[PDB]
Amino acid sequence: WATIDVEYREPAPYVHAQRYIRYCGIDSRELINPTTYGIGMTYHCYNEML
Amino acid sequence: LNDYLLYMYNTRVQVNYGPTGEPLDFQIGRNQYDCNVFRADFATGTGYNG
Amino acid sequence: QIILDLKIDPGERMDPAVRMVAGVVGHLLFTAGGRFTNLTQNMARQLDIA
Repeated sequence: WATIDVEYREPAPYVHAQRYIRYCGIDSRELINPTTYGIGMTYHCYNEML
Repeated sequence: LNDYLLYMYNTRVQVNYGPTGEPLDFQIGRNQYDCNVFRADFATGTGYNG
Repeated sequence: QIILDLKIDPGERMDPAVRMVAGVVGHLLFTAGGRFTNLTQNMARQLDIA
């Protein structure tokens, strides 16, 4: 709806595909702990639906 | 060290990423501490003893 | 002289109901006032979120 879902940064190892996919605005640079991760994280569509 | 710093099994804190894709190029904490000084540089030896 | 902190054992899931209850009873059981404290800052933030 309003989130940025593709992004561009410094070049990837393969020059023909330099896109990062971002569902729900989540950044994939960091590792996650599945037990307690999304405690206080929301995005626009989910909040509007609620 | 980058992977260890980004792994958060407790309450998450604010993080700001830098323009470059090099490791340890970000600022962390409520007091933004520059982590770029811990990357190795053999001409001056910033990240280690000495 | 002694302060508390929250922990989760490895391999156990997070039950919502106990979190919901703890967020209510912690504000009445503990002290984080202007003269002394019983909790760390992380515990206070987690209880506020709960």
